Amino acid sequence: APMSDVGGVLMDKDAVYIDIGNIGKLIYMDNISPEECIRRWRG
Amino acid sequence: MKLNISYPVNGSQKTFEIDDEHRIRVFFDKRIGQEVDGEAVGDEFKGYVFKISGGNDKQ
Amino acid sequence: AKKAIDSRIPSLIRNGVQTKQRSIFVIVGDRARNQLPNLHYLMMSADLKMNKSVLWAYKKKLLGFTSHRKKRENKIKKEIKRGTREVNEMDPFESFISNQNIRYVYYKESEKILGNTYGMCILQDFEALTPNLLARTIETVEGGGIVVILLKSMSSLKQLYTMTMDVHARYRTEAHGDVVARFNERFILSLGSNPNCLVVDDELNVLPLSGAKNVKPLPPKEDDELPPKQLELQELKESLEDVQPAGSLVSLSKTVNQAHAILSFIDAISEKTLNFTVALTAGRGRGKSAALGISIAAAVSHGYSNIFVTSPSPENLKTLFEFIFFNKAIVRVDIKRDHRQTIQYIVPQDHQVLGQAELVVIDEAAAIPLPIVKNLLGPYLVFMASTINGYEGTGRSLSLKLIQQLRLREISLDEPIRYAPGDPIEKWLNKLLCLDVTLIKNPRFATRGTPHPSQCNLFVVNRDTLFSYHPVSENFLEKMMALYVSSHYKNSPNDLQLMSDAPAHKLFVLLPPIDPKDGGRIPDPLCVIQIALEGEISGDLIPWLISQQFQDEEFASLSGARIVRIATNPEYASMGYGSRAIELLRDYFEGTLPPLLLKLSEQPPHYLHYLGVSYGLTQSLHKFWKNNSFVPVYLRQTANDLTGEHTCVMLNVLEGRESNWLVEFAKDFRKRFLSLLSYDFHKFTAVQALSVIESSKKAQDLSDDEKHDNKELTRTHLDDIFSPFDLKRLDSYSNNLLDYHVIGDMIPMLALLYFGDKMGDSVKLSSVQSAILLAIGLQRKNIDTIAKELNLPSNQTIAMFAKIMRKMSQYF
Amino acid sequence: SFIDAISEKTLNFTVALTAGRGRGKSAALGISIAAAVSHGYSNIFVTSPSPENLKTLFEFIFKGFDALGYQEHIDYDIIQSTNPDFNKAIVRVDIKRDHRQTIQYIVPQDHQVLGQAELVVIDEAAAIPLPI
RNA sequence: GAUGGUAGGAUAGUGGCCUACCAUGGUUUCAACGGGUAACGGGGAAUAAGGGUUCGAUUCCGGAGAGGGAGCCUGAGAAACG
RNA sequence: AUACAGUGAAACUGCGAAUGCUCAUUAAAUCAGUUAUCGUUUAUUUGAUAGUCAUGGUAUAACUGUGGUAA
Repeated sequence: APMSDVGGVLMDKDAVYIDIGNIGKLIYMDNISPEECIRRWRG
Repeated sequence: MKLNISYPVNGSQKTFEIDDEHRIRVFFDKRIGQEVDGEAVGDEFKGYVFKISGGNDKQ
Repeated sequence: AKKAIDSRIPSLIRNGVQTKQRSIFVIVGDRARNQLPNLHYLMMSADLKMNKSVLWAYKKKLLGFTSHRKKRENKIKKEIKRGTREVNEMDPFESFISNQNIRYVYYKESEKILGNTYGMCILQDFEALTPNLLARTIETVEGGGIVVILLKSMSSLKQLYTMTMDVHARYRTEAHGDVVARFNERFILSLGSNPNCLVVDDELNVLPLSGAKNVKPLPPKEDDELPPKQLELQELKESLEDVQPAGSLVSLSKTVNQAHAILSFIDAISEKTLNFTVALTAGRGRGKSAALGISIAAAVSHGYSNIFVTSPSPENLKTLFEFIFFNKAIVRVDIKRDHRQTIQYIVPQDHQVLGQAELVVIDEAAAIPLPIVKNLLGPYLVFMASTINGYEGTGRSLSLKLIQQLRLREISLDEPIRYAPGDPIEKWLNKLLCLDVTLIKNPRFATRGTPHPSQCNLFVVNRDTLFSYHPVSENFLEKMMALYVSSHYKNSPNDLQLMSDAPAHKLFVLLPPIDPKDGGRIPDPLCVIQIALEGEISGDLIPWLISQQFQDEEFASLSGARIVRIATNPEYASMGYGSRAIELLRDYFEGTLPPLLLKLSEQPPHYLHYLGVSYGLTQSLHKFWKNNSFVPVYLRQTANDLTGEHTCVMLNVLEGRESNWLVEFAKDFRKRFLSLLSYDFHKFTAVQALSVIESSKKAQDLSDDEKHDNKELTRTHLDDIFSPFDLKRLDSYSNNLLDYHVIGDMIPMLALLYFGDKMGDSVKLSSVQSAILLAIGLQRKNIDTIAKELNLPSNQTIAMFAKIMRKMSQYF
Repeated sequence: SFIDAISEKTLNFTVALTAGRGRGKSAALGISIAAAVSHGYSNIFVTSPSPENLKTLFEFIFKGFDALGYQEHIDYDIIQSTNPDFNKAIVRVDIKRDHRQTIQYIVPQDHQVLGQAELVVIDEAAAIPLPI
């Protein structure tokens, strides 16, 4: 319960209060033209 | 190594921690009821005569 | 009573866990237990990804609670039955105990915490902080982490109060005897000078008395607060897929140091020189064993066939086999195969097996004796693995002199795989523990250029003022400790605590003469001597061992001092500055603060009957003391794994007391050595044995004695011992027709009674001939072993043998 | 059979070849070396009771077929100045590598090699007494 | 051991309960034996139905188990199974 | 009350603790009835009942203290 108390602390905005205590990437690799895509994949 | 040494006439039982290897290896290989001197262990135990009575292992 | 908290506390914890660093807190107060778990929850809620486990280290007690869950549950159930609580009550502390993950650990079991990573550690007992312990835990705490020390003691409370009220003054009560925790005082002050530590009390009212009293919260709202190692992570990385069988494992490789160390090993694989070692000097855990795993991965994917693993002991071959990536076969397990599946660990004494082997890896070379080191640096290919900046082993200069007596490129691993580089706790720890040894390499005295021994001076150190944390004194301390580490071969981290706090221990500096201008510049040592007063003056070592080896109540009543350390450098080993210092110290014995540097004059020593040096036996230091003036006293029998040399102690007395029981001991010990040859040092060098026996001969033929001399043997006892047929066969092999076995039957006692001074004066054959006699009759080794010992590939051995036994025959 | 014995993941195994006189025992031992360094883990330790023909025992590398060419002092691997036709580099050379390019030997009187060994190849161990 | 004898061990005690030594028997169409029985069955067992047509209420079921075979232990009484 | 006697925790000792739910179905078996025990056992109940050193030795628990072990 992060915003609420647990243990004995509750955390404010900052001030914590305490208690008292391959073809796949080949296709989707988008800086490649399809020409050399199929060329490489053929080889 | 901790030693509970008692002297029963005074009822004086006191423990001692020893940091070496040699004095305890001197007391090694013994059974309960025997005797071992105090000169082989302690410069302040010369003339002392100590009888085994028991013990506890490390566990 | 929902009170506020000072910004320093959560600010520090958040900043640490977003800078991947470690913080440290010390709690004074009555409890500290209730204030712990607030910190732990706070640290997770600072970050949800970091590791959870907390390590708790204690000496022998536990603060008001116990660990066994059955015990705690039974107690609390019975408390409900006795009606002292409510049914569903659990305080924050006991909640923390029974909810988190704890590894409890003693102090003495400090070696079961090596490879693990913990999110927090707790040190409960402050007055027993071994440096070795503290090195353990702090090194093993993961980044984004907390180290917390509990300080329940009014004693340390008054100590710190006094130190804060006056840095220069202190608080020392002799209710403890003569033992005071100066190392802990230095600890506290350096912690005061830490840049991200905090001193705090119960209820977290932070004390500004010490520590990083003013941290500011970073604005961590950014993605570019990113170290250069992150910035130049692999960016030209050949991580593509058409073929990348080692690119996969390089992508598995974590730091850039790991990556280009792997580049070093692949360049070595390409390199085809034969006599070659590929050297890694690493910090500890920084990817050394990880690089070992990638090295074995690459060298079974592409290397010869496989590699022999060599280690002085089975260390974490656990992780070395835990490097994985399915049992081995000819199937697609290759990049996982080049790992655990060939479990064949071997013993590093099989150096000829290693010479045959295709590739051999050596790990932690610092625990290997140098002959074994060269025998593994035969003409073949080795990966050397060692830890610089490191406990339990070598140093930087020691490894460099190792490779120089050896011999190629070295690589050093630095970037910690866990926490962020440039770490404040890591740096502060290196400073306090004093392992930053680079003082040899400094440009003032990088060379060996030093003055001449005509004027050198001993200075006794007020070690209290030395260990008082004052920056110039501190500076002097790392200088001398760098000398210390370079002087020894292997070192332990508790030793600093040892000479800081041991009452009977003293240190001395052979120093160049004072600069006559003002004496404001730093003195720079030439040698450092570490001794300890030992004996009936009281140190458990010397009179004990003498009493064991010989019954000497006189020796029990005696009192003297033991030299533990001679401290020079290989740059200064040219001439004998240590011999200068030895002569000087022997002359001294037998002839608003306290000052940082005390002259030798204003401190009368006690009455020292004897001086004895304790050391692992070697030719150089044996020769050094032998040229110096110490009696060979005792040699052990079993060379340990680490040093590889039997321990050995020298003594020397020169006072108005003409001792001569030392001479009696010398005669006994020469006789004992004569017994012990061919028993445990059955196989060691004859010239070394020769040096030892003649040093003993010097010792028992020192001055001030006349009954210690040998008397001539009797021909009556000669014929009592021998047989006339043996004498006949002596003359027959003198006629040179018989067998050397038929003379070796009676050779050894001829050596025995020969090596008495009666035959020593009667016939003088102290040369290579006597070496051969010592080897064949008392080292009892092969004529072939003697031949290759003397490096004479012919029957020169039997030539000198025939000469000397001929001399015996005309004696008979 | 012996490569099956090699593929057996046991630690201990004894592979024995009792051959008559004149059947190529040296060929068998060199084939054992080539097999159990090509697929074997690390390397093999070779023991003979004498300075036997271990040079040719390593020379059976890719030759040693129908024409074996066992020669006294004319043979090309026996000649020191040689190119053994199967040289090593960063190449796929493995079966042409597990041989005369790595000539190594063990004296049978230094039996600690074969007391901590992993794989050994033994010429003529029948003459060896039983405890050793 | 099916029937019996004689002797002994065993049991608190007889008795083939058990062992030796023996005799060679017993049950049976008057159907032994065997099979099924829904044998949550039946017992005037049980108070009854102070007038429901037979119906109520109670009591005995019978045995075994207390992770599972095996063995032991006290007490007057356990083959106790906390 | 100068032995104690009120009261009383820890413990010795005496006795009880042999009057719990689940699972399996037998037609002289069980159950009901009726015997016998000149053939047996019995803590308990009640009733009888034994002429054959002004006081002998022990021990513990508890307590005290010292310890071990994660327990």
